[PDB]
This record gives sequence, C-alpha cells and structure tokens, in this order.
Amino acid sequence: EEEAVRLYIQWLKEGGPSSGRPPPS
Repeated sequence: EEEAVRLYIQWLKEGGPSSGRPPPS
C-alpha cells in the first residue's frame, strides 16, 4: 500500500474528481 494511494483514496473520498482537484498520481 502507498501513501500516495492513501492520498488517492483520500482525494477520492474527500471528493476525488469532484473535490476540485486532480488525483494524487
């Protein structure tokens, strides 16, 4: 498991594409 994927899942769960930001990777 990554952190950057952790972040991903972060980004994602915090909104992902609809969080006003592009994903970690």
